[PDB]
Amino acid sequence: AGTIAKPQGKPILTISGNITNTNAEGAAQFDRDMLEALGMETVETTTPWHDGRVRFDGVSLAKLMDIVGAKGTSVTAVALNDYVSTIPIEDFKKFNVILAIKLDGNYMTVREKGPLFVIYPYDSDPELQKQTYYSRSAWQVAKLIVE
Ligand SMILES: [Cl-]
Ligand code: NA
Ligand code: NA
Ligand code: NA
Repeated sequence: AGTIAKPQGKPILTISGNITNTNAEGAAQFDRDMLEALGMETVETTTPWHDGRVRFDGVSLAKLMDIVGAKGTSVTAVALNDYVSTIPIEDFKKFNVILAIKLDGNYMTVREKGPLFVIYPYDSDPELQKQTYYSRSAWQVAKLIVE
């Protein structure tokens, strides 16, 4: 039986891998309404890719790992362009990493590297202002695979 509700709209995120809570064969599929329903956090920061300080609204990745019952310690983020970013799951609770859904109050289209973007609060901690965390940021996210 499924433990995650089925999406009513077009799924924009699939979580798979070593998870226990699903709504499809070995996977948890989310439409945008389901992601927004998990609760939206706000992160304001300068970044290597944006002009000036920008504001992201998105869902806590720690909350996504909790609802799918992630059993791993690493997540592979798969982008639309088929390149991956590898992220230690420990980063999610340590730095309040979000799966961004909005940028400056607007949804993100494909040419803005949306609809989903893994974002760290770079300016909140000097530790996050370096390539280690810029490479763990993942734009055009389509999938999260728990290893
Ligand atoms: Cl577009
Ligand atoms: Na699975
Ligand atoms: Na936009
Ligand atoms: Na990346």
